[PDB]
This record gives sequence, structure tokens and C-alpha cells, in this order.
Amino acid sequence: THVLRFGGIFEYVESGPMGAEELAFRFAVNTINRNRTLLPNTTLTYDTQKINLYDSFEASKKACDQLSLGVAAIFGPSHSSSANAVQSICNALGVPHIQTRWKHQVSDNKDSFYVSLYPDFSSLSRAILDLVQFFKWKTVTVVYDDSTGLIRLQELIKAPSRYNLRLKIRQLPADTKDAKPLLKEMKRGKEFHVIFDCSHEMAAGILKQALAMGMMTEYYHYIFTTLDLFALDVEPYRYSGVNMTGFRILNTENTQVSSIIEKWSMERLQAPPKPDSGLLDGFMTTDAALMYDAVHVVSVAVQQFPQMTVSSLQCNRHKPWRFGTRFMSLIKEAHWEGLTGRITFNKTNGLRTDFDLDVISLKEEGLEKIGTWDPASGLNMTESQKGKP
Amino acid sequence: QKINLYDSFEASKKACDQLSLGVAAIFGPSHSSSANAVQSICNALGVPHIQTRWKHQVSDNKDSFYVSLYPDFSSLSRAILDLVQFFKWKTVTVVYDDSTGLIRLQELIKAPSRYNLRLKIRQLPADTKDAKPLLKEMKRGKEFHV
Amino acid sequence: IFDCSHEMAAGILKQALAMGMMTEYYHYIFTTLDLFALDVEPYRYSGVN
Repeated sequence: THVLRFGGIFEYVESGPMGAEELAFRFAVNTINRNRTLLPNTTLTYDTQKINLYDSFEASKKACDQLSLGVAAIFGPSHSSSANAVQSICNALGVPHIQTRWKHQVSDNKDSFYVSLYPDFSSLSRAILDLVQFFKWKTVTVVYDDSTGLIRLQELIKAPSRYNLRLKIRQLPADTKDAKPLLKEMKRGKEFHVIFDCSHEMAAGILKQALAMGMMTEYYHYIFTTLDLFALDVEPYRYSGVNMTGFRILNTENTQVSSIIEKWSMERLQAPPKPDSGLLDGFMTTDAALMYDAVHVVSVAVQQFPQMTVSSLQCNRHKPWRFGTRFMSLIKEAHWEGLTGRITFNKTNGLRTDFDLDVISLKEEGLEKIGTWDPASGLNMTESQKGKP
Repeated sequence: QKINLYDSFEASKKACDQLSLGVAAIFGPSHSSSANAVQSICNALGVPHIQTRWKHQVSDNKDSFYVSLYPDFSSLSRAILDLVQFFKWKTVTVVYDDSTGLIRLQELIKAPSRYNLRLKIRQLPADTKDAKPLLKEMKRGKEFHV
Repeated sequence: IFDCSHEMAAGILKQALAMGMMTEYYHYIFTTLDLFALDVEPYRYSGVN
């Protein structure tokens, strides 16, 4: 017996197809009340917008726009620039802001009313470092994408602080085949342990090079910063014998997960795919899984709080919203168990710094879960118990 | 206009608010969480903008109405790299406090892939006092080019 | 050293690629002359002789 609206900001270039997460977002809207259990007497609606690449001023508008009505809580943009203002704004007006990307929060900022389902790297980069520290490498190359890659990995760069991993860092140029100058050195420096950092969009790009650069052998052992490792196309590679390694958080070990994905894959590709890119079009990418779970994680908090009503909140004013402080800290206890496994924000900072990474690797058959990681227990490698008394 | 450090929304107002009078070249906030916000406006409103600090430079923000008299870190980072290799040093230790110090110094961090060096990297924690252990380690570690 | 009409060469080569045998190590020699007719590009960087 109730309707409720969220906000929404997304990106595009002047038109559709809509932001594939937005397209996949409105889904998590609908799927709520078809698991009717979920917020039964409180039907959820929403509002969205679409904003610029490399901008927040427009996103400031669409922020203030979605604040004209006011919205119960905003799910936010892609760029940091776009999502840092949306952070402050909501957090200068009580509104909860939500995040699914990573972006380096300046550690001199006062803010509260934002959270980021994105699993932070101070764990990821710890996990990398564990994994590395297991394969007993005494060397590694860290290929990243752009400057901010560093700040993403600084746990790793600081492994020589304690550990004999004399590593080197190499940055990809603009294009994919802008790799060849780089890789050529690697093969000439003979750097047979490679950790990347780039959205998989460069992975397939960088990989087809590592193939055409004759670096797909048993020798090289590529490790990927990202999770969407699975989204790529195994097949061209799985025979060469290469060792490859990456993590996984879209916990496909659950039928429901493997159904919802499928139920989403039942609907996802109503847009035409892209063949050459090397992605398994039909595998719901992580970046969307969060924008999905968020909806649940977020709206489950609403399933604690009766008094909430969206309100017209103008940027002309200063007036913070009513129940933000009452509603915001509801979030930081939302221990939702969805696609990305356990979900529980580090209440100190409000970041998802606890989760289960299941390390996948490349056996000739495909991508095999071979070990499970968490912040707490380190690495359970299925290989660990390959001999018993 | 005087405002609080690290609040964009707050910082966003004065940008347009000044423009309610119109200004020629705003001289922006010196801390990127705000600086870009202003920058997000200046070329978005045709207005040129003048900046002093380095800021969390982004790859391809399509503004062009912003400059700064400040020397780009690349030149700086290259400049140290001139200096160190000049001093023939090998086992350097870079020491910062904030993550952005990396981007401040990547032109240097990348170099060992080209110039035979070694460089640990260490970070000053939240409090200033917290360096006493750092120095202690940097004492434990015998680092004589910092 | 192979022996097959190039029709198998491209076939056998795309394998030698997907079988991780396109390195500086292996040195493939072809019985046939139509070696040129194949498509160099996928290979010329791997360093193979």
C-alpha cells in the first residue's frame, strides 16, 4: 500500500542503448516485487537520468534535478568526478548516495552519506599480494591502465616494504595495439609474471596481443586485477598451456545466482552483442551485479524503516533531509546475501571491505574455481589439501 | 568567497553564485575534490579558470578553460629522476603520505624498469607521530637515499 | 617440417597458435610453395622462425 522512488544517474552518448547497468538496474527494481516477499506493502518505483562523460556539473544538475522531487536515495554515476559531487550533494542534503565503482576517497574528507558496494582494493590488493606471495614469485610486472591504477594498487607496490618482490611497473599507452611496444620489452626483459590493471575491455585487447606477441605459453602467468576475468572468451587461450589467475565475486556457485544471471541473461542480450571484443556476451558483468545487489541491500534497509517519505529538496536551500541520519546508518548494517556473496560495509568507513573472493584460474577446460579467499582466513586453496595422512 | 575545505556542493554554489554577478577568471579551490567541481563548471560555462595546486588529474576531462602556473608533476617527477640518476643513486626510498603522491611520482616509480635502481615506497599514516615507526623501519632497513 | 597443401597449413598453423607453439623456439618449414599465399599477419610478431 505504498509507492517509493529512487534516483538514478547514468551515462550514454546522446542516446540509447541506455547505460547497460541502468538497463540492468531497472531490472532489480522490478524483480523486487516479483519476489513479492520483498517490501510487500511498499511498492518501489524510481527515477533515472543520463549524464556526461568526464563531467559532474551536468551531474550536479541531474542531482539537483532528482532532488527537485527529492528521491529516497541516489544510485550514482561512473566517473569519480561525476560521483564525488553527487557524494557531497546528497551528503550535504542528508540524502544517501550509493556507489558501485571504486574511486579513491580523499582521506581528508568528512563525508558520511555515501557507500560503495565496490569491494575495496585494500583487500583485493591484499588478496593479489597473498596469491602472489603463494606462487613464490620473487618478481612481477604490474601493468596498469592509467595513473589512478597506482592508487588502486598501493598495497601491492608496498610489498617490497617487507617482501623480496623486486617488481617493475609499466603503463599501457592509449590503444590496445599500443601494447606491442610494451609487451615487446617484457618478452625482451623476460618478465614471466604479469599482473595487469585495466578494465577487461583492455584485457581482451591486451590478451590478443599477448597471443600475437607470442606470450601465450606455459611460461607467462598472467594475473588480472579485475573480476570480470570470466567475462572474456576463454577458448582462444585455454590450450596454449598458460597459467592465468583472477578472482571472482559474482558468486555463481548459487543456483539462484546462476538462475538470476540466467534469468537476466534471458533478458540481457535483447541488445545486439559484440563478437570480436572477446566477451562472453550473455554473462552478466560484475559492474551490474552490484547495481543489482545494491537495490536489495539498500531497499532492505527500507524494510526496517516505516517513517520515510521522499521530499522536495532544493539545492537553493541548505535544509538537510529528515531521516537521513536516521536512515543512513540503517545501511551500514545491511548484511545482505546476494549475487556478490556476503555484503557488509566496514562500519568505520562504510565500504564493502569484507567479501569472499574465489580465485579462478585457466585450466584447459575453462575457468575453474581453485581457491577461496576472504579478508579473514587468507587463502583456502583447494590445492592445499591434496595430501592427507 | 570563503568556504570549507572538502565540500563540493558547498563549493559549487559560489561558482554559480559569483556568476550571478559574472566574473572573468575564478581562482579556484586548491584541493581537487572541489577544484574539479569548479573546473566542471568553468569550461561548461565558457569561463576560463586559473588554478594553483596540482590536482587529481583525470585522463580526458574535456575542459580546456583551465590552466595553472604550477609545474606539472611529470616535469617534476622527471626532474627528480634527472637528479637521482645524477647522484648515481641506486637504492632509493620514496616516502609519501597521500595516495595521490603516487601519481605525483609515477614518472619516477616507472623508471626502475629502465634505470637500474630499487625503490621501496612507504607511507606516513594518519597522524604525524606515526613516522617514528616508519623511521624505525627506515632505520631497520638502512635507507640512505630518501 | 610439414607436408600438406597449405589448406592444412593455415589449419595446422592456427593450431600451432592456439597450441602455444608460436614462439621463437619452434621453426616451421613448409613443403609447399604457397607459403606466401597464407596470411602472415597473425604470426609475424610472435618471433617464430
